[PDB]
Amino acid sequence: TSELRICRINKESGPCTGGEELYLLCDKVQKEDISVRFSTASWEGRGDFSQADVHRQIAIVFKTPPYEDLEISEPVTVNVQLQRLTDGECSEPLPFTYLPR
Amino acid sequence: TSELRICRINKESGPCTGGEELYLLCDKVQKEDISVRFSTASWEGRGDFSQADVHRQIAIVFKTPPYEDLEISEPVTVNVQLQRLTDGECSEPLPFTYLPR
Repeated sequence: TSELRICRINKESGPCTGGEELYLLCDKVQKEDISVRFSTASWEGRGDFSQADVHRQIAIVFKTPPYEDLEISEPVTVNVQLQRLTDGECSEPLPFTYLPR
Repeated sequence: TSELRICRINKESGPCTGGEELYLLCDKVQKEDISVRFSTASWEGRGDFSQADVHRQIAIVFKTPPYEDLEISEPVTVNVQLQRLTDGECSEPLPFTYLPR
């Protein structure tokens, strides 16, 4: 089906032990009629999650802005947050650290 | 504001050069009245993106299932896809590779 589409899995590697919590982004699905399946030609495994683990989210794709100082010899972790244009009200900050060249 | 909340940034590091495309997950926002802001006490930068870069998405949080063989000496990349319970129709596969212990 084309209706079901996974956009991505936050991580692409993990221990063969499993039990590792991850998240995947995808298109519309029904939390009551959906499941995740790991598999190979002769093996199949299922992701462990409930309906409460299926969240409606907004995703913003953007290119980072160059940092003020391009000659930094050490990492600089700055703030990143959403900000409304109209009233300029920001969200809580989330860290992102710029790396030297 | 508590209305605006970022759940996460796919990456937490990048070159100070900027221009690096990333994506961030967050709660409800208005694509016409929203913006991303990078900053420090005395500096501010803006994420580069348009309305077409704000997507409504579903995110599923789940724990990976242990792989069949826990004694693998080399990485095994298997398939991962959504599958409907009712009609068992799967989505295209996305790779995920199990790592040895």
